[PDB]
Amino acid sequence: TPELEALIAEENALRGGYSTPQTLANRDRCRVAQLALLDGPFADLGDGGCYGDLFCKALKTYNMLCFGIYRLRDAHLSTPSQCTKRYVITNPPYEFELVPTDLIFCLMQFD
Amino acid sequence: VKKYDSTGMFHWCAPKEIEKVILTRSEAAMTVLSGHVVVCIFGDVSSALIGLRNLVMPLRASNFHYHELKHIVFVGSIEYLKREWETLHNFPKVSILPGTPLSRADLRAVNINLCDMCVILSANQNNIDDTSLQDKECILASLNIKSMQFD
Amino acid sequence: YSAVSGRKHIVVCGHITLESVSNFLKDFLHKDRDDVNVEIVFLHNISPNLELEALFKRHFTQVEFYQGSVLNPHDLARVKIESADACLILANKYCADPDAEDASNIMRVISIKNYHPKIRIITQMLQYHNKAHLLNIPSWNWKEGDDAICLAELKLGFIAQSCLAQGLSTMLANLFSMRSFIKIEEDTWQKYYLEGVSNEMYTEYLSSAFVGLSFPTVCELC
Ligand SMILES: [Mg+2]
Repeated sequence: TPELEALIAEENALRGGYSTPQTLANRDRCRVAQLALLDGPFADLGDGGCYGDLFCKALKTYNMLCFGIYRLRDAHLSTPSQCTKRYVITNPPYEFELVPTDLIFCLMQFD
Repeated sequence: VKKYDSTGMFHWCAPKEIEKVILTRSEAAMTVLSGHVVVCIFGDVSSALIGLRNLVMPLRASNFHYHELKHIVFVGSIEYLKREWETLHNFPKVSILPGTPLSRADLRAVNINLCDMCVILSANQNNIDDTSLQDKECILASLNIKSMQFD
Repeated sequence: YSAVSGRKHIVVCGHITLESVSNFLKDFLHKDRDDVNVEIVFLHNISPNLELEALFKRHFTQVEFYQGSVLNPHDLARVKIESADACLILANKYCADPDAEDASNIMRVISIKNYHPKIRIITQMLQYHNKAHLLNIPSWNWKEGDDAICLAELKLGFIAQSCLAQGLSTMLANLFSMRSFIKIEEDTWQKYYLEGVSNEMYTEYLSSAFVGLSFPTVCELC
């Protein structure tokens, strides 16, 4: 933020301060986090496989923005294995199929 | 009490140890300096020694009333200044603040916006043979003061 | 150079070499962008070699070269910098000593700003503390477009963010390399990843219909 930009020019460091109600209002920023579909409110959709449905539901319910899938490498093979490497899929189309062993990036709210 | 010089040519005082004039950033804030002269140097250990006596001496001449003198404040590396401190100890009204001239906080700690002059010097200008990088420090430091903002 | 009415142009100077120029041009003139009509005018004080000359010949209609030094006001007038829309600077990432590179780049910035105080500059920096010096130049207005890219800061930040959630570094880094869609029919992991990588990021003003609505509502319905 510009306030940090200006202050960092003067001292090139940071100074401890005192909390004020207006200052504490700056602690409201969305952060990055990962979710698991194995359990939770979305465990029902883990096998359903409709990316869009989760997207609309998540945003309306918790104001969560989900924009990626971090899928197991060999989840698309009929034969089983035990490799636990995963790759990234960015902005999947609306009609995408899901599996319970999937992780999705999200943007948490604050508190 | 000895006030002038042996030859009756300059103001004189008893020698003083170096620690009695070193100031800190907070400490210099309380002191109010007006119409003074601030001098910035870029020396350090193992560098050519410019003779600062020739600079301070004309300021502290005779035919100047004691109240008419100009306060002098150095800004730079304390290691460099200690090498030539003995030559300048006899001169009155001299103060040293350790710091870097690029640090915009220091130039605010001393009231640079109320000054009569601001000298900038270099030390290792002969040592470096890189023409492009020669005088980078003095050029950059001068521009810094240009962009300063005051209330 | 001879300015052509009704057409912008930019000026590129710094560490000009074969691979750097090839990468920059390939990324710049990609088809996924909108229609573009900007000429690129390089500026260097070393005569190019045969490979580089061949590259310029290949991009004949939209690249021009001029030998000179960026520290000379005559050269700066030669490449017509007053009407130039922006000026770029490229840095040598694999240098032996980082500090010398930063000093050279700062000197270049000072010279350009001296010749003209309103141009827009984009640069690269190798260390964070050196970036602080650019805030002291009198005409470095970062509120408008004047951007310094600190490689070290961005790299460490990407890694640190990856600590919270893995894969974030890759997912972000693929949003800035303009790539066209690639289709592969055999079923492996690479297929979906290649479908994903084709995306990029764009900015645009909103339509008037969304003025009064709420942010989640407009994030939906789009
Ligand atoms: Mg042409």
